[PDB]
Parts: sequence; structure tokens; C-alpha cells
Amino acid sequence: HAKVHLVAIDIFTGKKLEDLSPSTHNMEVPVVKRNEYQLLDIDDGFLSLMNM
Amino acid sequence: ARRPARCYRYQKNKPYPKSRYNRAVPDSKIRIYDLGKKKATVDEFPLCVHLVSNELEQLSSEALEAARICANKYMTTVSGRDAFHLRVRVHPFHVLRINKMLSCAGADRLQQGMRGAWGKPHGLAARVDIGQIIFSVRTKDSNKDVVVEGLRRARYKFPGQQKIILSKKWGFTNLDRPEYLKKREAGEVKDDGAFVKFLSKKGSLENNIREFPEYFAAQA
Amino acid sequence: VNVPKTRKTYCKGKTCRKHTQHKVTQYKAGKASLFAQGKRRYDRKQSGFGGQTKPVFHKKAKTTKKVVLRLECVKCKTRAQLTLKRCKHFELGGEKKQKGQALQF
Amino acid sequence: AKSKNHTAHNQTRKAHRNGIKKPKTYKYPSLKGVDPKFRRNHKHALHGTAKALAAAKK
Amino acid sequence: GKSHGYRSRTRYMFQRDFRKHGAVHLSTYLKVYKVGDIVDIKANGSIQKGMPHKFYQGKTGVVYNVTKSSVGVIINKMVGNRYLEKRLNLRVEHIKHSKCRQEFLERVKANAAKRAEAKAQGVAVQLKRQPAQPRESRIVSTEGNVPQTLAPVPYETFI
RNA sequence: GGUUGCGGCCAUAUCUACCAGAAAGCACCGUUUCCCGUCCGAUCAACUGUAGUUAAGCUGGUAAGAGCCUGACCGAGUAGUGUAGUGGGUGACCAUACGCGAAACUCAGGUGCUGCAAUCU
RNA sequence: GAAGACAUUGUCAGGUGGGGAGUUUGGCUGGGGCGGCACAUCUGUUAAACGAUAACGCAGAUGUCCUAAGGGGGGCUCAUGGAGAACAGAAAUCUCCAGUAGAACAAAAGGGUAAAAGCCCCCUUGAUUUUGAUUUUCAGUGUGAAUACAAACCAUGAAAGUGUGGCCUAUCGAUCCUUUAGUCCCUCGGAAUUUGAGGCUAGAGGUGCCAGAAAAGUUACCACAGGGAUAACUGGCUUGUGGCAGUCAAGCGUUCAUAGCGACAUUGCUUUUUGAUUCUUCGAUGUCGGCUCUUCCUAUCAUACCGAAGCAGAAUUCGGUAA
RNA sequence: UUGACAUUGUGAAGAGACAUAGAGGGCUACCUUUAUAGUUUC
RNA sequence: GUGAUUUCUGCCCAGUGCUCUGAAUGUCAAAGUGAAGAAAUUCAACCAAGCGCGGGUAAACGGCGGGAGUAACUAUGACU
RNA sequence: GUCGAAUUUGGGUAUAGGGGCGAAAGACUAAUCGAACCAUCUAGUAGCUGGUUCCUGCCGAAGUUUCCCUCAGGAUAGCAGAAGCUCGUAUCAGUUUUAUGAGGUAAAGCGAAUGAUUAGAGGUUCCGGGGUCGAAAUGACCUUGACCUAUUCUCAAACUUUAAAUAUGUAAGAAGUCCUUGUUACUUAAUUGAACGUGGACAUUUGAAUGAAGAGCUUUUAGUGGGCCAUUUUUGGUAAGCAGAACUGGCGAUGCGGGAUGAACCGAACGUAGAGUUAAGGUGCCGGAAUACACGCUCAUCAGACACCACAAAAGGUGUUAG
RNA sequence: CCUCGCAAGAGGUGCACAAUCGACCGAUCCUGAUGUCUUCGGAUGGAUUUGAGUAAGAGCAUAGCUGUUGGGACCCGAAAG
RNA sequence: GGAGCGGUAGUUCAGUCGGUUAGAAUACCUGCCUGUCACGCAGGGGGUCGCGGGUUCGAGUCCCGUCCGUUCCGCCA
RNA sequence: GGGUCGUUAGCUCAGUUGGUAGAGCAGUUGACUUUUAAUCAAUUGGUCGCAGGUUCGAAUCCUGCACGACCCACCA
Repeated sequence: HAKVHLVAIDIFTGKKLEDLSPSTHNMEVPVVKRNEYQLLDIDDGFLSLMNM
Repeated sequence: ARRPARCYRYQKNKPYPKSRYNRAVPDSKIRIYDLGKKKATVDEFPLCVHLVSNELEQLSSEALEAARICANKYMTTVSGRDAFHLRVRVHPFHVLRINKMLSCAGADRLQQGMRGAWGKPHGLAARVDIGQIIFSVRTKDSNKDVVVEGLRRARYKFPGQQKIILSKKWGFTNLDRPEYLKKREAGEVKDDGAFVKFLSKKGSLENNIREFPEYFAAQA
Repeated sequence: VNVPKTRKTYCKGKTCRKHTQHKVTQYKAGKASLFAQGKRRYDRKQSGFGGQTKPVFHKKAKTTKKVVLRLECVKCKTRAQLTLKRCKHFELGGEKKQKGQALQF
Repeated sequence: AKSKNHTAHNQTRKAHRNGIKKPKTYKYPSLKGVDPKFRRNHKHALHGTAKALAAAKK
Repeated sequence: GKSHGYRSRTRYMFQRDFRKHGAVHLSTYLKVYKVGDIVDIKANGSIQKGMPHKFYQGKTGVVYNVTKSSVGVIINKMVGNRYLEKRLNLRVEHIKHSKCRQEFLERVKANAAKRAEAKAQGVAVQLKRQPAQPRESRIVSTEGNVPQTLAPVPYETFI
């Protein structure tokens, strides 16, 4: 009963992670979207983004 | 390559054309459905012979090709290329399917017996009936002894037995020989290119003048 | 989906029994709390050995939740519920559609 | 375990053994799911028309 | 997978029928339905509200209840071993009157008349419809119309 | 019989290209202060039947017109099909009996009828 | 002597803890697995002209989207082509003519739709409250979806009416538990008050294995019950594939279709290969080969007698009777 | 393994944290910064 | 763990472990502490070890790639 | 093979079961070891095998529906029995007739939409290019290229104007029809309608055929829920004694005559006997029965011989017979 | 069953049973009157609502076939724990 | 005999699965430097995002088919 | 043994998915140079080994054809 061993590098943190599971049972998938913001002056430690 | 046409002989399944559901087919082998003097005004060739199929069956494209070419070459080498105007009166629309298995030792990677049995396309073919007509010819009435031998030669390149009857009626059109002659000598015909057009007692009488000046006047 | 913050719907609260203005707010379950029998009953079963006594759910297939609008009738401040079909987006605020204007660049 | 999935075979032959007994209706059918208003009206009518026959004809 | 919706296998059932599209004609609506009258059920795709289920297309039954723009019809559906009595709620647009019942009623109307006529005659009617009785002994007439003799016809090609 | 308003059936009424229409009828057509509505008195609104027509609309007719319809021993008992056979056929299929029965084609015939109310030389 | 209220020990608590314990690992499945979902649904076709219907049959679709894409009214006519108008051209805006729908209707596919259900405007919450009746799939239970009504209170419209979601057919969930809404009602049972808790009616929080368990492997060390309902050897039916034989004859063969060949086609036969099948055997027919020994069959390698030859001889080829 | 309470006793200092007052800061949360009568955590 | 002798044991600390005399006020139980409340109780900060954040370690488990172009015949490609 | 030691062994002694010992094979642990043995818990559990004990009489099935971590099982409805109960020619009928509905299959159709497609003819362009005639032209003329018009050969499970056969719904009246008139909180402009009525008429052809070994009605419960073959319709599949459906019949569960033999084919269904009559098949002999009758066909140095059914093809032959 | 009818039939009464429309009792949702520690109180009247109801009782106990459930549960039969 | 993946300037590749824009490196080109070529300095162009069809305000990325290449399975007998 | 693919100019490479052949290298010729080489330009060489249909016509379509290149081949 075939397993699957993924190796996945984080989007945010960046560290390289691994997993192994039988492939039927679910690995719950996150949802992703781009905001396409426009970047004005970067103030202090934050950035400053302008939506249209 | 190509399993024998004994498989796809009889009309065992429903018809299955190249449609919005079934596409990426094999293309038909028989491309040229006419040959000889294809710009022949019907007043040239009065004879005709039909190659009539006695039996209800299917006909592969290949069979229709080999036959056509056979009849063709036997006509042109003998009578001369403008002695005849041989049509084929059937087109292969119906498709054949195959499952296709592995050959030398398929044991482990088998493609699973009769599972997913619906086949992909294979080759095109024409559905044919009892008394249905394969191949026209139309020639000069002296030339019969050539066409009769040509069709004879060509029928061997078909599944089953299909007979070679003798028609009347300036045979591509309808309408019998003596009747046709009467129409001609009466003036009830306009010689439209290749095939003949006919007069009527229906359409408005203005447009029957310019088309047909003859029929009604005392001159002809 | 978008819904507006106002809705002149029917109200049943002795004095009302007619169509009135409601303030349309999102339902949210709030705190669960101990002291409910069904919690105490659970905790007692849990304690000791055996360990996990009750079915912990896993196999989630739904992504969304069905939405509920807590309405408040302005007149008598007596409330009522209303449930929709499911959806991913939701805004109880305004921002109405524009008729047929051009795409944003 | 490829078992036979479905058929309707030898079913009609079961059906006709006792055999398609028809509804067996009654005069004065059941006013259930008949218009409420109409039912209410008919009620009062029956209440009245009983009285007429009861009180008068004696 | 398999599918069984409320309009399963109804491509050509609720087809509107050739060159008769749209605009629900107005006899339909003024046809007056009495309680306990027999009605045929031709569904009507050009109206969606109050539609019948596909099973009841062409099926016939009795009206039991009336309302604003509809009629309650009862039908005997066949299920398993028996007949079960249903209660539909069809909009008036899917219904017409039973012609056969009308015909019957007319026949009854004639029957009373026949009875009355018989009475002023002095009884004896014979009113039931007997089938096609095996037609009587008669004499024909040759006079001019002689037996035009035929034969069998020989096999001919003309093809 | 025509014509108007309101219809039922929904082309035997629709479409193409022409020609006729006296009476009234509609119809187009005159005008914008008010009610009214438009980018615009075109549209719809209102005001005049006065200032003018039958040019259109509408009606009717014509055409070996299209279309549509109606029937025909017109094709054709043609396909096709229910029933039966230890019927024929290597089979494909075909014939037989009891019955049922089409479409195209061809020919001929038709080109709105009609109800409610009002009005017209 | 060290050591010292610290350790040690007791009790609770968080971590660690295959070292050990228990348990585990879904179904369908032209055997099993791997693969799909045919496991909840919807469209058209298969479907055999009411319904009803199967296959791992065919071509597709669903878990969304929409305070308007809902509801009412008003106004208007769409795709496309023709002919025209500075920049303007295949197409940018305008105008007339034709335009039975060839468009547009949130999304699959099929229906349905023309002063419209289409597009533009106007005003709006009926996607509202109480509870039944009914139809569909059906056991005539549910769930979902829908239909006709009532009794309210609203919407819009001049009105007739039309509206209890999306023109129609899919778009979604039981118990227990939590939570909210309501009646601000009933119980805490020695009596009360106030907190708390428990009840009633209507929802939400989820079970896609979709009438709803909290669950990973491996066994060639294996075991038990069974199974010819089911694989792997033989046998059988079947022949695609394998092998073998024709018929036809375009071309080859200097010349010349068939001495010898023989394309494109085509009709077969065969059980010697492999497959396809699952009837027989799972309380077992000992499952490859080689050795050994018997016969049998020709579709003839050689040998006897023959005919054909692109046979001068020789050699060799084709064929016939022959096991 | 770690924490708490108990085992459980006698003392000494030296420091941090909570409440009032005085300063140097970006109407004002805090930021650094000294002092007071009490308690507490080391 | 490897397996006499001889000769040699290259690169990789990302993963997984193991480990650090390792910072912090991120995560943080019980008791204890503070606020509120008629009280049950509610809310809060404080917060052990670990977890996390970073550092080491491969005779620890282990691991240790493609694709183009190019030499004055053709090929091949030190070289890019 | 090894044989001076990591040697071999006696006795004593130690280690005890999910534990021991193990130069490691899951080996050894009293012929037991991938967890010893003895007893008990224990008659453990088993949707699975095996068996399940006398006669006769009557009635006599299912292998399908929906749900299930269901696919060898169970619930469920269906079939079958037994108990009856209420009546006593009811109202019904696997049917026809007369009448009237619905259907979108076989057929047909495409010079009809939808698409799929063979050919030329004529047009068209200023509104496509490649040429010749021309410095250019909304150019004089050829070659195509799409378009347009009238014709053409061909087609369709998921195309259709049209449209069968077979199957199919409903009516064929007493619970009816008419005449007078009562009811009401519904509805009407209206004692108009409405549904329900008292009263009066109309009945022995009471309103088609034929049939009714009674009609209706309730209870409860068994087994069952693995099917299979045949005609015709039909999907996958090259095809299959393959797989999957549709309408009847069978077989299971059933003997008998006939198919030599054979579960299903033909005939025909059985209480125990006699008689006579036949069905299907046969009638030289093996078998009971005409080496009957009559007209013809066949010569086979591979005859032929009666369905299911135990095969045969395309192609040939002045062998013969007839047209 | 009675009455009339020689009989055919008609008329009256119509148990059990079947259908139905009503009445009542309870819950639900409305209604709220006379009275009122002025928040108690509930009259009467309703309703496409619902109950395993009433509407002159049909029960109890023993016994017999049958079918169910728990039980060693028709008898034998594991691998195990 | 099937399942999944890839697809772009002359080459390696991001872009791309997020739809109303085609970026990097190298190579190429131009001028400059230099006695001349390299290196460098300062500028410049170049890809119908393999092909064909469809959905789409818009497809290069959305769906379907060829097309050429890379991977996975081939287990129990 | 069989299934698939390809065979192009002196040598190599596109070929267009059907109307006349493109590009590199090689060879010859000129330019350049004191000669050369390298470079720059110009030419020469092409029925794609043999048949059949043939789109008007085909190396390019298809099938045959001989020489290569791939992929497959008892069983327990």
C-alpha cells in the first residue's frame, strides 16, 4: 500500500521539511493568494503597501 | 499492423462517426472518390454498371482503396483515361475500435484483462446494405466489355460476394434511357456542368425562360 | 457574499408582529465553558486510565461553514436568526456593485 | 467476488401471484390536503344543513 | 456516476414541439376544472413552476382539489406488487380535459333521450353498444362491373 | 360585405415582387403653455381635428413564386414490425402464414376562417 | 567522620518515554495489488418510442458563485451580415436595412425563453414568520431538492396579479456533545431569594467511506477458519497475437502478370506460442527442463516413382502420391 | 527528568518585584531614573 | 561499529538524531500570587523543565546532479 | 573435517517463560519453541466448513428492492405458508372491443435546421493573393483562394422536419343522470356559483365483449436475499460454453415420450390400474411401425443423411440437371 | 330482526365492521372577559397544528403450537487472550 | 501495455499553475579603450512563452488533442 | 526471429506536415598580403539507393524494397 515521502521547503520560515504518509489519507492543503501590492516608502521596521 | 477484416465484417455494433465526442481518429485511406473524365457532360457517357453489394456488411477504407485503384489502372491502361467517369458511391464514416494487448510476455504489466475495455480508434469503414451500390462507372455503350472486366477484377478485393449488375438510365442520373432521349429531343434539359439540370412545371415562368428558352416555342 | 447591515424583516416579539428594521450581525458561537453537564460528564470519563475515552474526529471534507445572521429588531431589541448557503468570502458590510464600469487596469 | 449486480427478472411473475390489487375507494373521500378555506367552509355548511333537517323534519 | 434527477432522461419529453414555441396560448387558462373530473397530463416545458414529474407525462387521472392557479390530481402509480394512490399538485397549464369522458357524458345524454322516446313509443330500447356484428347475407350486382381478372406479375430488375 | 376596438384558433393567415382601394373608418399628418418624459416633442406625454394626403401603413388582388396546408389504388403493401414454425440459408440474412403498417418522392386540390360590440354609401 | 534542612522519601502536576503494553490498518475491484471511484450527487447517450433498468460502457459536470446574477414594474431587441461616416485599418464610436434566435441567460449538458425568463433603467427585501399537505430517489422511512396551498406581515405595480431565493433539472448531512435564538416560560423534588445548572420549541458547529467508527506498516518464521464464489500448472471454449493455406492480381523476372516471385486487398484453417476467459480441481491431479521409451500426426528435411522449370549437363528450384 | 506542597527546624546579611512622591522624555501610554512607609520573590 | 597484515579512509551538519559550560521574557502545567464577584467561580499577569531560537558533531543514521556550446578533415571535447 | 586446545566430557551448581540462555540460526529451553509445559477462566468466539435421527396427506417459494466498515452476512420489502375474520355474486380481471391520451425508438430525412461530407457548373471581389497587358487606375485579361447561387454522391448512440409496429394511461355510469329546491363563516355585481343535501323522476339490456373453483379483509411467521439457460431486442469485447442488460418462457424444484447420449431444446408435466386415442419423433435391420405410393436430383480412387447440435468460407469445374 | 307483500320485491330498524365530517380531553400557537396583594387570574372563543386519547369499558391468570431476546442455547470445530 | 511530468531570446533558466506586463545570465550588435585582439567602460536590439483547436473583457500561462522529450510501474506465482 | 524508426551534395545537417531544393564543412576561383595561413566574397557539386497509385504533379504521402539505429522476446 504505497506511501509517499515528500520533502518541502517552507514559504515563510524557509527551512527544509520532510514527511512520509500512505497515499490515500489527506494532508490538508493551505490556500494561497497574491495581493500584488504597490510598495511606497518603507517606514521603520515595517514596509508600507498600497492596494490600488 | 492491421488485424484482418474478418473482425470488422458484420454490423455488430451501432454507428460511430468522427464527432465532437470521438475525435483524433485515423484518417481515411480512400481520398479520391471520382476518376477518369471527371468533367464529363452526361451526353457523352450513356452506359452504366453498378457494383452492387448483395450482403449486409461493413467495408474497410483499405478495401475501398485497393479496389478503386485496381479498377482505375485496369480502365486507363486499356480503354484510355477519358473513356469513363468512375465514382465511388459510399464513404467510410463508421469507426472501428481496438483494445490492443502486449505480445511476447505480458503477464505482470498486463493492462488488466477485460478492464477499461472500451477501445481507442483503429481504422475507418463504410456501413453497407443488401442491394446498396459501390462504384459507378458510366461510359460509351460500346465500352461495356472493359468496365465489366474492371469491376470483375476489383470485386475480388472485397469481403464476401458483391454482384455486378447492369443499369439503365444514362447512369449517374435518375430517369430511364429512352425517356432521357425523349427529354433531350423535346428540350427539357439544360447541360449543367458534369451533371444535368431539369425543367419544371413549378417555379415562376420568368426564370424558366432564361434557363430554358427551348421547350415551349415553335422553333424547338 | 455581500449582505447589507440593515434588513426590514418580520419580527415576532409580542408588541411587534410586523415588518421592522433589523441590524444584521454575524453569528459567532462564543466561549464553550465548563459547568455544562456534557463537559463534566466528559471530564469524569477522561480522568483515570484508559486514556482517550471518546472519538476524536479527523476526516474533515468541508472547507467552509454555513453562515448565520443574528438579527436585532430596532424597536423591541428582540433577536432572531437567519441562515444562508455556504461560501468562502463574506462581508456583512457595504461596498455595493457598480453597474458596468471598466476593469481596474 | 464479481456477483450479479441487478435485474428485474422473474419480478412480474411475483407481482401477479397476489396481483396488483387496486386502491379500493370509498364514497365520502378523505379531505386531507384539500384547500383549508374550502374545508372550513364545508364544515360550517355541514353543521348548518344538519340542523335544518334535524329541527324541521318532525 | 449514475444519475436520477427530477428531470432524468427528458431531452425529448418537454421539447416544445415543432413551430409551436413560446407564448402559452390562452384557451388553456380559461378551461374550467370541476372537482372529480378526469384530466390528461401533457407537461409543458415552457412553464417551469408547478411542473409534473416525468413519470406523469401522458398519465391520466381525476381532479380532487382546486386552488388559485392549479389543481390537485390523483393517480394510481404502480409500485412493486400493488397500485398506490398519489396526490399531485399540477399547475393548470399542464392539464387538458379528458375528451373520452366528455364523449361518454354525451352518450349518457343521448341515452336519457332514447329512453324518453322509447317511453312515448311504449318501452323496448336495446341501448348498449354491441361490437361489429358479422355482416349480413347480401346480393351483389355485376351489371357492367364484370370481374376484372388479374394475374401474378413476373420478377423485374428496374434497379 | 367594408372598417374599427376586443378576441379564439394560431401561416389554408407568413414571406418575396408588383398593382387596386368610393363611403366611413382607422392611418399618417399640425403644435408644445400645462401633466409628462427624452442626449433630441423622433419615441412616449399632452393640445388640436383645425392646416393636408391615401405616398406609406392597414385591406384586397395578382404569380405555372417560396412557404405552408389538404388529400390521393402517388410511391407502396414498399420499408419496418408483433405473432409461429425440428421453414430455407455455412452464415449474413431471407421467404412463408396470422396480423399491423410508415417517411421521402410524384400528382392534384387550397392560400384564413370565425365570435363579441360599434359604425359605414 | 563527611553532608545538611539541601538530599533522600511521600503526594500531585508538565515533559520525556516502540523500552514495554493494547489496538491497528475500509469498500468496490473480469483474482489480489499498483491504478481509478463507477462510494454522495446532476446532464445527455447507452435504454430496446410511458416508467423501470447493468457493466471499471461512452462524452461531461458538482463541494462553488450571486444584496443581486433575488423580487416586482417599465422601456427596449439579440448573434450575424449589407451599405455608409475625419484620424479609422480585421476590428474603437455612430446610422439605416435585413435579421425566429444562428445570441444572452453565474457555472456541465439538455430543455425553456422574443413588447421575453435577454439587455438598460426605477423602487425594494418573500433568500421573512407558524405549521401542515404533497412530488422526487423510496421500505413508500430519512436527508436534500422541489410543487400546490393556508394564516400572518411585507414587496412592487396604475392595476390584473406576481413573489416563501437564484427560469428548470445537481450544489449537500442523523444521534450524543457544545453553542445561539425564542417563550423570559417549566425543574433543582424540606421552603424561598439570587448565581449556576437542567429542560422545551428553531437553527449553527461534522461525519465527501457522503443513512454518520477516533486509527500506519510488515511476514520468505508465520498461523486458523474457510474459498474453485477467486489467481498461479493441465484440460476446455475462443481466436486477436503466433503459425500455416488460399483467392485476386499492380509490379519483378532482358522481352513476357501467374518458370520462380508477388505489393495494395481479401477468405480461411490451425491448437505447436502467447494472450482473453474463470466452467473443473484450494479435506492438494507433485509445477520447468534434461535423461529414458513407446507409439501418433502431417503442413515432406532425406529416401522410391513422378510431372513443372528463366531444366543443354551438373546443380537447384516449384509441385503430386506417399509417413 | 523537572516543579510545587509535605519531610521541616534555628539564623544572618545583600539584592529584585508590587503601592505613593521627585527628576531627565517622545496635551501622554511608556522610557530611563532617585526617594518613602508596608508587603513579598530571591 | 568494523573486522588479521599492507595501503588508504575524500566532500556534505541541509534532513534526522545526539549533544551545548548556550541566550531569551516566544510557547508554557500544578500549586502559589493579583483583580472582580454575595460565593462557586471568572479574568489576569508571574512561570520549572522541555518545545522552540542559535552553536557543535558523519570510522552517528545517512547522502554525494543535469543541460548547452566549443581544437585548422571527421570525431572527441582539456576549455567556456 | 578437526584432533593439545576458544578441546571433549562426568558430577555439583546457577539462570525460568512474553522470561531465560544465545561465537546470533529466531537457534535452545525434556521428539514441543516467531514465545515451553500442566490446570483453570472455558462448553471462550466463529457473518465460515461438516452433520442435523419415523410415515403419509395438503399448500408451496426465492436468488430481485432499499440501507449497512455491506459484497460468503444481516435488517428490509417482495415471494410462501398457517390462523382465520367479514360478507355471499359483490366489484374485479397479466385479456379484447369502442373511444380517446402520451411516447420520440425501427424506418425515413437531409436539393429541410444541426453537424459530417464527393464532384464539377455558374456567379463573385472594389471586399484575398500569384501572373500576363500597363509609369498609375474604385485597371484589359488568366491562375488559384476562400464566399454566394442552383445542382450533385454520401452519412449520425450523444442530429431531426416526419414518424410506425409492439408495449402503455384513462372512460365505458346507482358512489349514475335529470327536475325541484335547502346549507354556508367560501366565493358572486347578483340566494350567481360551490361542495354537500331532503324531496320527485329514470330501472330489468343498469347502460361493450368474455370470464369469475366465491368476493373482499386482517393477523402472524418460515425459508430466501451466490443464480443459470433459451427465443427475440441489445452494450463491451476480434471472439468466447466470456462479461452486462430488456420482454416472456423454462431449469433450479422435474419425473415421463423424443432429441443415440445431454439440467435448460421439441412434445408433454406425473395419485394407483385397464382400455382406446394421439403429441413430438419415427417406420431396411439393430427397436414397435410401409424394403409403402408418386414425381424428379446425385456417382463422390475424401458421398449424404432432418432443428438446438457438434462446423465451414472467399473462389473455381463444357461432371450433370433445369432455366 | 320487524312491517307490508302469495312470491318478486318495497318500507323501518339498523350490532360488529369500513370510510368520512363533527364534539370533547391533553400539548403546542393565538385569544384574553367578569374579578384583580396591579401582576396574579383565567372565562369564552379559535387553529392546513400534534397525542401511543374519550366517544357506555375488555381485562386478568393459567395452559399449547409458534417466533424473538439474553443465556454453554441444534451438536462438534480454531488461530488466540 | 498503461499512469504522471516537461515545453520559452542563439543556449541555461526564472515568468508562469495569480489572466487584463516576457525577466535574468551568457551570447549577439554598436561605439569607446588599444598598435590589434581579449578584459573592461557606455549604450542597443533579439523570444507568435513547442504546434493546432477551443473557453475567455483578456491566454503565454485555463481546458482538449495530436507533437517531441523525461519519469513511474512491470508485484504473488 | 519479430515491432518501431531512419536512410540528403565529396562528408555532415535542416528537410515542406505535397510544386524543385536551404545551411555548414570541403574543393576550386578571386580579393588581401613581400609570399602565405587565418579571414572576406563568389562558384562547383544534389533523381535523397528501387516499384506502385499522382494531389496538374510526390525523393517530401503511402505501402512495398536492401543497408543501419532502437524496442522486445519460453517456463517453474
